[PDB]
Amino acid sequence: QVQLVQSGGGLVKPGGSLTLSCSASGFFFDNSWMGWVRQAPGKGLEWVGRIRRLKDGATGEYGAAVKDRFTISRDDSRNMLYLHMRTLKTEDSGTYYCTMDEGTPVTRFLEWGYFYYYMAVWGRGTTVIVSSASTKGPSVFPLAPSAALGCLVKDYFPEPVTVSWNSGALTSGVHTFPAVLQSSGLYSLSSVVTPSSSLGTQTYICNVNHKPSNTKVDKRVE
Amino acid sequence: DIVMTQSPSSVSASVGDRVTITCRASQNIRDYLNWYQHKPGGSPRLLIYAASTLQTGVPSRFSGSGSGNLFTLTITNLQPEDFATYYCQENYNTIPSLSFGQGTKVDIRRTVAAPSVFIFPPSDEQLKSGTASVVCLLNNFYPREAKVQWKVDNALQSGNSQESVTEQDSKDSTYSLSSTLTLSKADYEKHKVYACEVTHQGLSSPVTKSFNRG
Amino acid sequence: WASLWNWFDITNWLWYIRKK
Ligand SMILES: [Ca+2]
Repeated sequence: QVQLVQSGGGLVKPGGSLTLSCSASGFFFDNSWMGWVRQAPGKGLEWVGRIRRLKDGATGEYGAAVKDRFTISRDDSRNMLYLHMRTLKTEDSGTYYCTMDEGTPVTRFLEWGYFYYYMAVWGRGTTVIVSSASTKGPSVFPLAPSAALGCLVKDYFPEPVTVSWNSGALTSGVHTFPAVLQSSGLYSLSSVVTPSSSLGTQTYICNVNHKPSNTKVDKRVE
Repeated sequence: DIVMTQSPSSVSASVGDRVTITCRASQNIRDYLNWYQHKPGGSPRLLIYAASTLQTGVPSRFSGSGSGNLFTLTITNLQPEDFATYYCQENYNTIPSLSFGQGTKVDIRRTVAAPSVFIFPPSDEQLKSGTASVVCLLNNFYPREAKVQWKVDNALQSGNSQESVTEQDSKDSTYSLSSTLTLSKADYEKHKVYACEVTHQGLSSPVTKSFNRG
Repeated sequence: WASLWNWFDITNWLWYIRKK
C-alpha cells in the first residue's frame, strides 16, 4: 500500500519563501516520477510541477503560473520530495497535494516516444496561506430571534474555528457555515440552530474555540 | 496552451442513475486524457487514463470514452460514495501543461424544498466595535440555486455582502446559506429599514425578511 | 541506476527505434 505523508507549508506573508515536503513509503521512490498539484480555496485543481528520476536527469518541469518561482527537488536516500516556494503571492494560497506520477507508453508507432501521464497516488494535502495577517482571536457576537439562534465568529486569523452549542449537548439542527475571507484579510463564519417554546425554558450558549490564539469564548444568546 | 471545459458544472441525481459528464478540449489531444475523483476533505483519486483505460481498483461503473477534443465520463448505477467532484485532465503537450477542467460536482437529487428565511440585526456588542453586520439565513433548501438581495431603505446594495453555504446535508440532503451584509456604524445608524429578499425555486414568490433599527 | 526500469525507459527505447 502506498503512503504519502506531507508536512511543511503553513502561513507566510506575500513575497516570502516556504518549503513543502512529501515523505514516500510503500513503493520504489527512486524509480518513480513525482509532482505536486494545488487547489486554491473555492477553485479547482491546477498542476504545479513534476520531477523525474535522477537517472532521467532529475528534470523539474513546472506550470506557467509557478514557473521561475517554484522549484522541485528530490532525495532518493531519504525518499523525500520537496516543493520550494519563493516570491509567494496571495493567489498561491490553497491545498498542495504531492503526487506519485506514472506513465504508460503509447503503442501507436507514429507516437513511439510519447506516454500517457497521470497522478496515480495523491497525498492528504498541505495547506498554504499567503497573507500578511497576524494571529488574532475572534469576536463572538450573538444572533437573537426577532426559531433561529446563532453566533457570529468574526475577525479571526488563521483558520480554523470550532463551534459547539451547550457544550456539545445540542447537535440536532445545527449549521456551522464555512469561513469566508473578508476584505480585511480576516476570517468570519456563523453557527446557527433551529422550538419557540424553548426561550426561557433553555439557555443557549455557543462554545467558540480558536486554538491559533488559544481563545475560548462561551457566549449566551438570548 | 490547452484549455479544458467540463459540462455541466453541477448535476444532481439519485442512486442507480446514469451520470454523463463531458470534457472538451480547445484542440485535438488524441486520447491523452485523465479523469479524477475528488470527494470533499479527501485526496483526489485517479479513475481513468488514456481517455478510456480504467485504473486498477476503480469500479467498472466508471467508463471513459471519446477521442480528439470531446470526451465523456459515464457513471452507471450511481452509488452513494460516487457523490463527489470529478475533473478531466489533458496530458498531450510534450512540454507539460497538464490542464484540468473546472470540475463537476455530483449532488443527491431530492424534491424541491423551500428555504426558511431569517434575518438577524447587529448585536449591540458589535455596534460598540464600530462595525455592523446583518445576517440573512436560508435554511434547508434544495436545489442550491438561490438569490439574495440586500436593501437598506429600499436601496439595492451591491458589493458589501458575503454568502456562505454548507455542504448537502447528510440526513435531508438540503443546503443552508448565510448572507452577511457588512457596514460601518455610521452607515448603519444613518438608515432604518434593512431587508433581504430571497428568491428560490420552491417559493411561489420572493420572500422578504426585514426589520426596523430599534 | 542500471537496475531502475520503468515506463519512461520503454518510451525512450521506442523513440530511439523510431527516430533511427
Ligand atoms: Ca531510496
